[PDB]
Amino acid sequence: SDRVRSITLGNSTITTQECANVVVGYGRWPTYLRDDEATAEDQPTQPDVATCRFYTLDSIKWEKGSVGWWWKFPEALSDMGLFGQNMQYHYLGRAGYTIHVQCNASKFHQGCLLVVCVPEAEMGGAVVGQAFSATAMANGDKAYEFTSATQSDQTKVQTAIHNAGMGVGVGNLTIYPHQWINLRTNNSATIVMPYINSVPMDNMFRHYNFTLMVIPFVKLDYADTASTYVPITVTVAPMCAEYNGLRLAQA
Amino acid sequence: GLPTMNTPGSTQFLTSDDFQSPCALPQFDVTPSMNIPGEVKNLMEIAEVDSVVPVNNVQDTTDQMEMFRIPVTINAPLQQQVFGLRLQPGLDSVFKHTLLGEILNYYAHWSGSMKLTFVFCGSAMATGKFLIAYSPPGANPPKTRKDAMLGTHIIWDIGLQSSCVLCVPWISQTHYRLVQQDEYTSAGYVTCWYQTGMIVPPGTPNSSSIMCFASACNDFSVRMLRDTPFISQDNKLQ
Amino acid sequence: GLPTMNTPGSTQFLTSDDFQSPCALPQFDVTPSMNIPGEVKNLMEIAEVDSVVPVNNVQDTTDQMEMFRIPVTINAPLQQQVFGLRLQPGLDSVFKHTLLGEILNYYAHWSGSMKLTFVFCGSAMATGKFLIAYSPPGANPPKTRKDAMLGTHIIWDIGLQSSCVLCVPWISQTHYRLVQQDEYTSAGYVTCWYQTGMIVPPGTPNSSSIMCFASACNDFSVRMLRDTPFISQDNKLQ
Amino acid sequence: GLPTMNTPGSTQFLTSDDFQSPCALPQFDVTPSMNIPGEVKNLMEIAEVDSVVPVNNVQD
Amino acid sequence: GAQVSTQKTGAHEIIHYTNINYYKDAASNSANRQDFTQDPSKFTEPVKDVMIKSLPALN
Amino acid sequence: GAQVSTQKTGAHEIIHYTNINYYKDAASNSANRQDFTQDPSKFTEPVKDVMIKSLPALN
Amino acid sequence: GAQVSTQKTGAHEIIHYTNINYYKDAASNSANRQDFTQDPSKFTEPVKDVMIKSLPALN
Amino acid sequence: GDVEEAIERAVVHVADTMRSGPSNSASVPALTAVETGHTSQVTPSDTMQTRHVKNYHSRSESTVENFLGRSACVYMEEYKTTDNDVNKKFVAWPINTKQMVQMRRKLEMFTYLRFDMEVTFVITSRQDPGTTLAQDMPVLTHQIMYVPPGGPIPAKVDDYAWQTSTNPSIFWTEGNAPARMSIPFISIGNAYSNFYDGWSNFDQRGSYGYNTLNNLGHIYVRHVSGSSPHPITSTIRVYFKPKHTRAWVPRPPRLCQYKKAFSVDFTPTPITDTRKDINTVTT
Amino acid sequence: GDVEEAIERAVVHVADTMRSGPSNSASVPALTAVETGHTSQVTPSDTMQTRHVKNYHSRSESTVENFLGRSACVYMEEYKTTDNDVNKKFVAWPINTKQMVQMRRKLEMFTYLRFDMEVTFVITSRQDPGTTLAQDMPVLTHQIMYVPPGGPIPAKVDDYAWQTSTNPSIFWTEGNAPARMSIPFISIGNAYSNFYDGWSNFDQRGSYGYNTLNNLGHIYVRHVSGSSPHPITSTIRVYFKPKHTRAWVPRPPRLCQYKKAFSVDFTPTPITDTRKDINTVTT
Amino acid sequence: GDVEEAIERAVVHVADTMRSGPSNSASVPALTAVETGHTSQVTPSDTMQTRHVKNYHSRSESTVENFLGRSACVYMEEYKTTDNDVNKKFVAWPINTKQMVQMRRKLEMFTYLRFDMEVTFVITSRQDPGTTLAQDMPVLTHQIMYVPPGGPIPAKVDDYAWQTSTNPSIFWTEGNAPARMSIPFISIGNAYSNFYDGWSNFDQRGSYGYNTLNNLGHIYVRHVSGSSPHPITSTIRVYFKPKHTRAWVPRPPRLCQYKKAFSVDFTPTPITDTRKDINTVTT
Ligand SMILES: COc1ccc(CNc2ccc(CN3CCN(C)CC3)cc2)cc1
Ligand SMILES: COc1ccc(CNc2ccc(CN3CCN(C)CC3)cc2)cc1
Ligand SMILES: COc1ccc(CNc2ccc(CN3CCN(C)CC3)cc2)cc1
Ligand SMILES: CCCCCCCCCCCCCC(=O)O
Ligand SMILES: CCCCCCCCCCCCCC(=O)O
Ligand SMILES: CCCCCCCCCCCCCC(=O)O
Repeated sequence: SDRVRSITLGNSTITTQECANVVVGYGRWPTYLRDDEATAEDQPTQPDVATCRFYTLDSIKWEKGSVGWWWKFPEALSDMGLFGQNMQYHYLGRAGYTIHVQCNASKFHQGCLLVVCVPEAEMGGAVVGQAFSATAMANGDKAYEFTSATQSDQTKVQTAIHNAGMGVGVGNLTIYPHQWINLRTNNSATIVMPYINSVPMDNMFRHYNFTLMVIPFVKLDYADTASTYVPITVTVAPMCAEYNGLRLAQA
Repeated sequence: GLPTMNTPGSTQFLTSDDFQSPCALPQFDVTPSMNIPGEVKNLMEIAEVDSVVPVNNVQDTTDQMEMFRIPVTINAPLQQQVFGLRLQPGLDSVFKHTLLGEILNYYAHWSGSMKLTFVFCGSAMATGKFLIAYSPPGANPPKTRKDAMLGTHIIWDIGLQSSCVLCVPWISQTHYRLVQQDEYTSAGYVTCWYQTGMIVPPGTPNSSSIMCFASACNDFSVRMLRDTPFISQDNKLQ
Repeated sequence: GLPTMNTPGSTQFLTSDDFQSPCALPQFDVTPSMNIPGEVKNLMEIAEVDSVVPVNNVQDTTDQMEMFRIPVTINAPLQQQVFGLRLQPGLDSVFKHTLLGEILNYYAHWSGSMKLTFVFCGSAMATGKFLIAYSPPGANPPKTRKDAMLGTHIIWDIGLQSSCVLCVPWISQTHYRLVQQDEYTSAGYVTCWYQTGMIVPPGTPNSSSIMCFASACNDFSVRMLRDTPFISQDNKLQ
Repeated sequence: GLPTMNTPGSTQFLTSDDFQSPCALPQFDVTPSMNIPGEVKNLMEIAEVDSVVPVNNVQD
Repeated sequence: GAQVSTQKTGAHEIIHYTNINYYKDAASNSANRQDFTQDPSKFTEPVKDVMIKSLPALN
Repeated sequence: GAQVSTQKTGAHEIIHYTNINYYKDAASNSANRQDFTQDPSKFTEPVKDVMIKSLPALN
Repeated sequence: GAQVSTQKTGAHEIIHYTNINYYKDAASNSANRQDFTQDPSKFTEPVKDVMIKSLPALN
Repeated sequence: GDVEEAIERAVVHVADTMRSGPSNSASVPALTAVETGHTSQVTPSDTMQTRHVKNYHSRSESTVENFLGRSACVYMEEYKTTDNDVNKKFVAWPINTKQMVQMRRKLEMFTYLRFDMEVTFVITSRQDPGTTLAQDMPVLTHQIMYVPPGGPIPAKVDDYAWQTSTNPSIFWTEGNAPARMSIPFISIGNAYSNFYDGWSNFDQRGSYGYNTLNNLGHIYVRHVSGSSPHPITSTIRVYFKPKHTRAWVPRPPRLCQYKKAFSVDFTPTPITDTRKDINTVTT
Repeated sequence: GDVEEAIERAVVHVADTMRSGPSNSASVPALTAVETGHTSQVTPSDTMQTRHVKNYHSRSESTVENFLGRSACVYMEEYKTTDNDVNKKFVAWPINTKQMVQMRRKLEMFTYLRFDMEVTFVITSRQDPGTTLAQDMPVLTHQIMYVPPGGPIPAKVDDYAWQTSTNPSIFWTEGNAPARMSIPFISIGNAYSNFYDGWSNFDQRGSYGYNTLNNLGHIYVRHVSGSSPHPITSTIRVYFKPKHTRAWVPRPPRLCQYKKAFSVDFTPTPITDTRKDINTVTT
Repeated sequence: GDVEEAIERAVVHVADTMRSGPSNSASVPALTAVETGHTSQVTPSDTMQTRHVKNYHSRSESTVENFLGRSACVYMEEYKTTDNDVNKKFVAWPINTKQMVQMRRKLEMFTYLRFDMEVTFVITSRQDPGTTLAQDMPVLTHQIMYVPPGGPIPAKVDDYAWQTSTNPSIFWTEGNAPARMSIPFISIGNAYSNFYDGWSNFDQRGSYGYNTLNNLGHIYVRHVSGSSPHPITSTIRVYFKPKHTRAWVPRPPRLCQYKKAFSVDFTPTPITDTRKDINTVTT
């Protein structure tokens, strides 16, 4: 059967028994930087198994009135194991990712989720002009919620769901690497993202490589059951990570 | 020197010309090239990707996300219409802003076939059959299923496979059609009807939703670039 | 004659063009060439020569020559800083007017590694050790030697060889950096600390000086000529 | 560049000239050709067909 | 130093044109608007395991 | 890349001219006003059975 | 009488250009801005005895 | 070759005349029957004695390529640099070939045409009369914009639509040679149709005639930024010149004068002029 | 060869349609699963009987090279030959592509771009209105100066900075063809970035967005020495034309109207227009 | 060949970086002695572990040919078509390169230079203000005359000396492209000298400095025959552009501002700007 999948990174394993295929970025698998594309001269460090492993990114509740959530990477892993330490101590970084989203429900539930990775998901403020701090869209592994109505608070991002916070039609996000979680058929989604940027390496604190979004297109529904909510969990594993430019910590 | 004479068109500035010109930064060393993932070489590659179609434009949608879902109910008359729409990918409000309509709106002519993909998002225990039909251009759109079934159609059975594809063939008198479609270049209608009806067991929701995806086939093509009418400004941005 | 049509750019005067033009003195006999010593063919050859860096800019220097010498003393706390500076070769006041900064100020982009050479000019009987470190860009410059030693550094032992070289590697996210450096293209800091302390025997001066030399490595390069902002006039010279 | 001198007739617009000019729609794909019946290549072909002559012009 | 290549078809169908470069910088050349290669698999088929159209998708 | 072809006769009768194409679109070429083939049978003799001029028409 | 030589690389990387001289004086030619030889030893290593980088300088 | 390829055409020349002598036979070349729809192919050699003649006449100038290969005016209009009425400071023409009578009649001798096009623009300016004309104005500049069907249309001389990013345009300065360009065959069908005997709606209703198939776009013109203290009027003329022409199904030339730009409507006209009687042959 | 080298490209053409007959089998091409992120590759041949068709349509005009290979306006401004305000006699523009909406939207369909540039300048002049306009003025001349980042900037029309010894410049006289030049790929990174989701400072503070990566320099313009007795106003328009283009990571076209030149800020907009009900199909 | 000869240059590229591992040995590349006048040739590979890097950067734009191969203004002056003062109707400039600061500093980075020259002239005209400006004047024409040292010099606008039989000249009409020409290496010595530490007389007396070696001639300019009823002022700008350059003996760039056109005189200047203390590293 092709509905079973198993993934082994480092000292951690993921098993799914009811799942769809695996989506691989833009057809490219993660890989190390070549000698003819590098620019930095000093030797890189490659922790390997110490950093390339699955980390569980806390959990959220799917209610009948949920609208959606987003996470920004690699900020979401900024304080997670030795990956966070290497991020703190190094000037430059580079790594691909494997994203696994778990959501399971009985055969009597219904609903559909869109899982999509958006590279360079620049967002606009709630009030045209003005400005917002780096806390309205990234504060660690905590998830940020979209809003059904137009946002009004000037201190946070425009969370109107139907625009995806980017001024574009929410229905066109299918162009990015994506997958669907339809409760009739599957309970997980797997995406492999290569490193995408305009430069060989970049500082992992200053720049958000990509944004993960989970959006319920068909809202959850059920009847006459004791289960009131459907938890959603996100797991991420860096791949082929390497760092450069050791200095004092913090960033 | 060499005798010459200038012809009409000298000293004109044509915005779509191809001529060599001097370089303002001689012997400039450009940065080495790097193979970033996801190179796109032709806009048809973008046009061939699926995108969700907002079919439910019922003029009283207080929630914008409700546009994407098509309602379905357990008890309905034996023959009933689920939805109906005009096949004007570049002009109809349904297809206007999709990932395909946006690309088409930059061009004047188009041709080729289209794919409509429908996905059932009900409970795993729900079941039903639907008839999806394409009616070529004519003086009257179908009013009943009896009429609809005379055209191109497919019977969709809902089961383990959640999706079915209606491939709209290219039936036309001309090689190309206008994006700003008029009566001369009409393209027809698409309608969906109940075939058997939706049946559910005890302990399940009484309503379900369907979604539609639109994309182009491998014989699709466009022509005659033009400016899109969707974007405009009144003053210089600052 | 031969039909032709003029394209945009005709009759323009572009200051960086390459075209042939008539000679105003036909058949002029130029003086024979002579091989004068010291021919220079590329400005990087000039940029690769060492020049004294005025590190001691303490805002109260009544004597200009005092800028070139870095003070050192016999008795100092166990860990103490000798000097600190930003690595902005084309913008920092320390490197602005050196033989390398002057060349860089004629260009907009630069890349490659750098050499900093330090020479001890104390008595022959004096001795000591110094730690010289380069800290790549970050949110905070080092405040103590414990912090400094986490970056690239070299331990310098003063002996018969009077000079030591700190080679600043090229660690950057982009192939090139702006000469008018901004926060996006920061380059880091350089600091020097006491490693053991300076010790002297009886009958020697209690203070000594160090000097710094700056030059480019063999992988250095520049790009995008521009006018230097260091020289200006208000009226025509006479 | 190459020395040249313009001769009489430069910048004139002669309605019966034959010169190349830039295309305003680069790389435009024309519709495929089809052999419609009854192609005419020379007006003498039309002139060689019979036609009724109105000889009886008697003013009344 | 002269390149000879075919020009796009037109009505009524020596379909050849000549080109010479005059400047020393490759940036001065004219647009290369005659390349027509394309491959949509990067966006339409980004899955790992190959899917056969005639076979059922999930199992 | 240069075509050489004869030019129409004139008074006093190297009757050769040279042509080169500069643009990448065939629509930019000059008029092809030197084709002189013609066939009036499509309009003068549209009948099915061949008619001999010397013979009587109807029977 | 025509020189053919390569032109500097550019984005997207017939990288050839043609040049002809029209005037009788060499001063009329265009700039020769494609020579890239250089040798810094005249200014960086003007010493008489060769110095080995790995060895100690003075003795 | 590689450098020089040699083409080879050929002169055709009309048919020669063959020597013919006295005849007495049962063959009757002169007698025929027009009822068959057949045009007789007799020659003078078949009805009288003739000498041998070698003709060198050619039908070069009668080809459709040469017949239609002449620039002809199709439209002219005027627009002013400054005025109170916004609509009078620019032009907006829906492209069609029925506006000017001569080229219209030349084209309508055929039912279907397929050709490339060469378009030339002639622009001239003049100062409007008034009580005070003393001014100094630099040379004017003009913009010609082509908008394929469905594109945005400018509503005023300084609208945003004039910033064409995809619509082709030409900027021309007075005193130079007229602007010119080439256009390929841009019809959706396999050939242009001068006539269309049909309707727009499937139930035989709506627009009728060739008006239904005219969807070629628009042309807009303006002064780029010229706005003189005193009004100045400019006129533009558009010339079309078919190239690489092919034609099908010839039809008789029109007899009645034209009266509408998008209809065949006409007034009945006599077949021809009259004369005193059927025998009158004098002037 | 040596004199003539022969290149060889090729027409591609879209896929043909193959003849298909009746079928009755276990294969189900029509049934699929969108949950995999896979777009179905079915063709009409797989769901109905079809005839053999040979297509000759090509996707030549849809390439990114042709899509982005059109000149589009990016900036216009006015400057006067003589005036009391010093700052109003010359222009100073920080180069960016976000000023004009149409080309901005065309570019922002991709995340990263790499191309050479072709820049064209269109300059026009007009006399300002006044109570006395009678003057005689020779032809004007203009200078366009490009200052890479960090270079000196002129503070007045007759400053010393205009004596460029290393900054490229163009001197243009009215009445001639528009000025033009070519520019190579001048980015420090391996590609231009239309979007930048990041900050300037390492502690996530300071400027945010693409404003951080815009360091392309400035453009200055002036009248060389023209100073008329009466004011004259000139307008300059800048046109950009990418060449040798490459693009990566397509993204959906923008839906909301633009409101800032250096920000993504917007106002929420409906997904699309409405209709009477889900079955309405009539006009 | 004969028709086509093929040249062959080559990209150079900067040195690559070689992989380096841990080391523990008696060799000390980092330790050196600057007293020898030797600049250390160490590389990062000699003091830390490095990866293999293949550089493709080139030093093409740093060559002296490209560094000095930009047109720079060297002189401007004004002359009027009609005036009461005879000396104010034409210009007379002794050629030198010390008038304009930027190109002067660019040149004085070397002691000796040898190059061909390309000279371009930019001329513009404007009407002088006055109580009555209404006139009609045809296009003006200008003459540029070059007089090698010792030749006759004109004393007025209509002198006989303007009838050059051997002095080269250019006649230029307004509205056309700027005038241009080429000049060979016209020095009596084997190279131009920017600096001359010596005297004119053999007993160390007289003129001192580079003023002694400046004997390049003069340039004169006038309106050919234009003499308007009302004054008109014209300005000429001269641009120099070295070609085929060779340089010897580099010297440090100047630090102090220039104060004389024919002397090195200066005012003492601080070495550089100051900061709070030797440890200050913040903004
Ligand atoms: C943009 O630069 C252009 C644009 C359009 C044209 C006109 N092109 C044109 C005009 C007329 C016909 C003949 N068709 C006959 C059937 N009738 C219904 C429509 C016209 C074909 C092409 C020129 C330049
Ligand atoms: C001097 O002659 C010139 C100078 C500059 C230009 C403009 N060159 C240019 C403009 C825009 C982009 C695209 N970049 C996208 C990311 N954004 C942050 C910056 C702009 C690239 C080059 C033209 C001619
Ligand atoms: C006639 O057309 C001309 C004439 C002269 C020139 C200027 N030629 C010129 C100018 C300067 C130097 C450099 N020399 C440096 C040492 N200094 C004492 C004298 C100037 C060389 C040649 C241009 C065109
Ligand atoms: C700066 C180059 C000017 C070239 C002028 C046009 C070409 C003249 C020579 C004829 C073509 C032969 C070219 C070649 O030998 O490769
Ligand atoms: C854009 C093409 C410009 C061609 C310029 C005129 C031809 C110069 C080369 C001489 C003719 C040889 C042409 C060939 O080799 O086919
Ligand atoms: C004063 C010289 C004018 C040259 C005109 C352009 C070249 C025309 C001939 C074609 C190129 C061949 C040159 C050659 O045979 O070396």
